[PDB]
Amino acid sequence: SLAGIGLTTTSTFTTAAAAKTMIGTIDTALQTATNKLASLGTSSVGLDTHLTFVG
Amino acid sequence: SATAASMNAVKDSLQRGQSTIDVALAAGDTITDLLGKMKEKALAASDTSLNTASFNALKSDFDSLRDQIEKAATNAKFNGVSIADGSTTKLTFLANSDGSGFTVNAKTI
Repeated sequence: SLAGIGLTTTSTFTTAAAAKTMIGTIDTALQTATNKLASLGTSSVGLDTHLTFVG
Repeated sequence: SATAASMNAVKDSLQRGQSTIDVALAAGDTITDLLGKMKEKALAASDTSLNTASFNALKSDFDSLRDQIEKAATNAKFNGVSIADGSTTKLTFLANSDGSGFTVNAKTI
C-alpha cells in the first residue's frame, strides 16, 4: 500500500523542482514493490512444493 | 510348526521396512529436484555483468529453496522412524525366525 512503499498519500509536487525528486521517490518505490512481489512469488512456490510432498 | 508361525511374524517387519524406504525415496526425489534448481540459481547469479537489483532476487530465491530442502528432509518420517533425517545410524529389521537381522544403514539427506 502507499504507506508500505513509502509513497505517502496526498504527496504531490507543487513546483517544477519537487518533480526532480519525485522521480527518484517513484524509482525507489517501484524497486521495493517489485522486491516484495518477488518474495511473495517465492513463498507461493514453496507452498506448492510442500503440498505435493504432503500428498 | 512353531517356526512357521514365527516366519509369519517376520514378514510384517520386512514390509514395514519397505514402507519406510519408500517414504524416504519420495522425499529424496523432491530434494534432488530442489538441488538442481538451486544450482541453476547459483550459476545464474555468478555473472559479473549483472545489475545490483537482480543479484538480491537470485539470492532470495536461493534462500527459499534451501529452506524448502530442509523442510522436505525433516518431514520424511513413517511411524516416527526415518532413515533420511539423520536421527539414528542404522535400522535393523527381522530376517530369520531366530532373530538374526537385516541391516539397513542410514543415508542422511
